[PDB]
Amino acid sequence: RLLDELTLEGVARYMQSERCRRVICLVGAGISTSAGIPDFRSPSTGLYDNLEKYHLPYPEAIFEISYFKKHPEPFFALAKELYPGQFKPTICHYFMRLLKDKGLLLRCYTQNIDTLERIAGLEQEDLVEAHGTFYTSHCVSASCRHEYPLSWMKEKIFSEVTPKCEDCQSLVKPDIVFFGESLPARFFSCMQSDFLKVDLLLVMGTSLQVQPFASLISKAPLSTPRLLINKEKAGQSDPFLGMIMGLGGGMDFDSKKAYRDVAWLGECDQGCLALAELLGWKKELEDLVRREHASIDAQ
Ligand SMILES: Nc1ncnc2c1ncn2[C@@H]1O[C@H](COP(=O)(O)OP(=O)(O)OC[C@H]2O[C@H](O)[C@H](O)[C@@H]2O)[C@@H](O)[C@H]1O
Ligand SMILES: O=c1c(O)c(-c2ccc(O)c(O)c2)oc2cc(O)cc(O)c12
Ligand SMILES: [Zn+2]
Repeated sequence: RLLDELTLEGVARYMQSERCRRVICLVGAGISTSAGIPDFRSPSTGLYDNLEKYHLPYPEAIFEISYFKKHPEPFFALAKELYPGQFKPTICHYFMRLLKDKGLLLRCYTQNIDTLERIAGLEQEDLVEAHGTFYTSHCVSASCRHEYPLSWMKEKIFSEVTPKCEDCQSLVKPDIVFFGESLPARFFSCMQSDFLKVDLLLVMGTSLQVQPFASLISKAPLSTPRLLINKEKAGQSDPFLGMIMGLGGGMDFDSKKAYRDVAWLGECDQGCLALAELLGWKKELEDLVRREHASIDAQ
């Protein structure tokens, strides 16, 4: 067993050790709340509780490939409102940038498309955008698959014109991953390689409520420590009919057999602060936030 004790202090004791060379960051929507962007499943503030005006039979419809193909207007409506684009990466995003600078970051797997991992200074090679990107767009026909650049989507969304392939006249959507779609190839190729050599899973701002991304915690070695920094406990529950996770594929924080998994409950910003400090990196993180935020105001 690699953790001297199931607390934040014993994770930072582990990170200082020789034995901790390669960290995989698994992140979700809660790393981007403190920078102004609401998540999906939080009650009342979550996007899923704020789609009434589309009179959707249920909220996940707006990001489902079959609902989309029949009623594409709801989604295109949201996508403009989705992207004001005036958002700064949080403390939590820089912490991952620090991991990069410390030679500690094997990868960050993100469920977000708000692009703040990239604006925080992680590179395309440090990053798997698990759930796609707005950067490019494609025709939804499997035989055509025509690609259109950021501008071409941008210009049809604020036209208020439902985008349509020039070649086949089918719907064109941004390369965000909808329910029913494939995840990009980079996800599997990186996965099969990355999880063979991982020493710490750091899991931030996610409810682990979708597959395949919720599988990732089960892919690390049985002895790899797994720290959650989240408002609630995520990945830990009694089985039920319709659970998302595999049998015994989840976190064990609290049971008598618990050995390697730690939950820190609270703000993603403050945990990252409290780990940095333990690790003696407080000022270094604060200074890089202060600088990088000044640097954006000015550009
Ligand atoms: N500041 C905060 N600090 C810590 N945790 C936070 C904070 N704010 C929110 N949380 C927690 O952060 C978590 C947010 O969970 P969810 O909103 O489901 O986001 P996803 O990223 O998992 O959604 C995954 C996919 O589902 C979608 O369809 C798309 O396809 C997404 O890509 C909760 O447990 C919050 O308590
Ligand atoms: O909207 C849907 C939905 O909510 C559920 C579902 C999931 C878990 C549960 O516990 C439950 O009661 C329902 O399944 C679905 C299956 C589909 O093929 C299409 C859908 O649109 C839904
Ligand atoms: Zn086409």
